[PDB]
Amino acid sequence: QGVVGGRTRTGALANDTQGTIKGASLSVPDYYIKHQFDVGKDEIVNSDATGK
Amino acid sequence: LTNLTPTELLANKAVDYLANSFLVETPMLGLLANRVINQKQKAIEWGAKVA
Repeated sequence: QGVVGGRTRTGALANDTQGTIKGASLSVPDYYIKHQFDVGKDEIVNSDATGK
Repeated sequence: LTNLTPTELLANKAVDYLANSFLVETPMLGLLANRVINQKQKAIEWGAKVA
């Protein structure tokens, strides 16, 4: 937060620090939450044919 | 004459025949083919009378 200084009515116009905006930066990660499965194509037709 | 129309330019059509003189007879398969059955399930279920 910028700092407020003090001076008399006729006091010298000194300068004081300033509010600092800092650039924050995240990123959509380069790492996935994958879950993947090798469903055998035989267990697809088979399970469709005989599936309770 | 022969020197004209040389071998390289004479692309002569051959009879559309392959001569695949291999396996004239598939006895066991041929007997069971035309009565094979393809089914959507991986196991073969049937009933065998035992007694």
